[PDB]
Amino acid sequence: RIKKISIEGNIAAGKSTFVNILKQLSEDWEVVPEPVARWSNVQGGNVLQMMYEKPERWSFTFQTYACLSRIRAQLASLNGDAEKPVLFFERSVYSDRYIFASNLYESESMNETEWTIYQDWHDWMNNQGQSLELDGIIYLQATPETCLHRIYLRGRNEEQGIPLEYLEKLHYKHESWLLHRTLKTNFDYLQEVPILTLDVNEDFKDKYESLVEKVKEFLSTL
Amino acid sequence: TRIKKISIEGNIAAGKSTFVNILKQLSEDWEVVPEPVARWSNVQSTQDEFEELTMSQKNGGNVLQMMYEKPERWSFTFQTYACLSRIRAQLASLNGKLKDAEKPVLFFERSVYSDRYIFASNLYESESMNETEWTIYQDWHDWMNNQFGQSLELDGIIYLQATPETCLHRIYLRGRNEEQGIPLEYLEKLHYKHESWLLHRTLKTNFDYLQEVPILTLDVNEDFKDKYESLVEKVKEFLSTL
Ligand SMILES: Nc1ncnc2c1ncn2[C@@H]1O[C@H](COP(=O)(O)OP(=O)(O)O)[C@@H](O)[C@H]1O
Ligand SMILES: Nc1ncnc2c1ncn2[C@@H]1O[C@H](COP(=O)(O)OP(=O)(O)O)[C@@H](O)[C@H]1O
Ligand SMILES: Nc1ccn([C@@H]2CS[C@H](CO)O2)c(=O)n1
Ligand SMILES: Nc1ccn([C@@H]2CS[C@H](CO)O2)c(=O)n1
Repeated sequence: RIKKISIEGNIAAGKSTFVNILKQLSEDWEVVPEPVARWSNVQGGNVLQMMYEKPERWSFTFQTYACLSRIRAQLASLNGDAEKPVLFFERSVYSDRYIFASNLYESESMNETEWTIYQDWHDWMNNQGQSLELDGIIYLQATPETCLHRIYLRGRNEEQGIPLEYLEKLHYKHESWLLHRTLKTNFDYLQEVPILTLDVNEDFKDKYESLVEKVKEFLSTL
Repeated sequence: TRIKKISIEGNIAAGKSTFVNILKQLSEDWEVVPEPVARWSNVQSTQDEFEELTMSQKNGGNVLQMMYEKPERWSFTFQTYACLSRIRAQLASLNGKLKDAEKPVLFFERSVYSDRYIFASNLYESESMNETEWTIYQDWHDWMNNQFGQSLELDGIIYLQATPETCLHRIYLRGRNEEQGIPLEYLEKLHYKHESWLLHRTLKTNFDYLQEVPILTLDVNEDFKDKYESLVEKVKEFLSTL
């Protein structure tokens, strides 16, 4: 019943900022924030930090918890009577698996066993899920350079050592999935989901007017 | 459902598969969900529908071996997969077996409760899971049980009690490769966890109904022929009380 729109894009592209703006446009519109605070303080251990520090040890543990915490929050938001309700997800279980987890496996931060377990867990976990299927995707496109700068602006302690090259790899995965559309998932419906690509490289005064209305254009078509 | 759910609990090589797979012949209304141990020693995920036509399903990793070789590294990963693969197998069997049976009884080889309160809990207590790992695991376990509500709830538990020494001997008899280095001390710690949960019933769990769930305790230390009759009798009596 609720339209579910995922906001995708690289680390610090400006997804939280944008959706928190967008949501004031309508009482019918709510956000499900990416549960990053629950990753910083496991409840507490900093599993986010452990993964950045020791990715060969902690990537699988991190990735499983990330995805579980997202499903939990997204499902909780669907449960709690509006004209045209829209729920904006900050990222999705598909970016969890096909971007982040996948990149860790490609980097050898998860081994073949860990990647197999992750995929089997993800397959089953989402096959139960079901009510989380997306009606649309908004891709906020920023260059890895922009993302690096915004990382510094925001000042999340765990993120400060992130190298440009890591952001580059993440950028290429997003481009393969959402712009080139060469990234194959095993979720069949996903190949028919409309994607709205917004460029957010400029300082926010420069284009935010046009961006909000593009989202308005987009949502009325779903 | 109308299906009665009975868990069979007990230590490694106590004789649960053997007993229950012979017992289930006694009625066409009785079926078993085996423990997915083969899925743990050969880790595999689903093939794409076109890929499976031209590529074999290959032997994957052995997370069971990895856990035994290095518990402090692999325990969390193993326990998470163990529990997921169990829930998958049990749910599928609930929604598919014993359709139109008169008095259906599904016997589970162990339960999600033993996954958490025996095995995972033992690993945490042995410093094979750290606080972060143990917190994550418990949180995931809690959430999954909330989800299914009463689906997997047990009507009864059968506890097959065997000494750690007996279990150790039976491990050798069975000769599962990954179990061959298991020391008496590990079996003993597991034993004490079962006794607290099922016999003395002092072990507290996050699931209130468990404290009331009926438990049958069977001593399975004797050679199989020596007690089987008596055991079958006790199980039939127990089931008629549920
Ligand atoms: N368009 C923009 N122009 C200038 N700063 C931005 C812009 N979008 C986001 N920022 C700033 O960049 C940082 C990252 O934005 P945030 O929305 O937290 O990213 P994300 O949610 O994608 O990780 C924050 O400090 C934010 O205020
Ligand atoms: N009562 C018994 N007497 C002699 N052998 C037994 C008895 N119960 C089980 N066994 C043998 O012990 C080994 C372990 O039994 P199994 O049913 O596989 O244990 P579990 O399922 O509890 O791990 C097997 O080799 C099996 O044939
Ligand atoms: N499944 C996910 C989701 C997000 N991330 C990273 C680490 S936290 C940061 C939030 O943008 O993104 C991640 O590494 N894996
Ligand atoms: N959650 C579980 C379930 C079973 N085990 C062990 C390893 S496999 C063996 C089968 O009896 O038991 C375990 O270590 N953890």
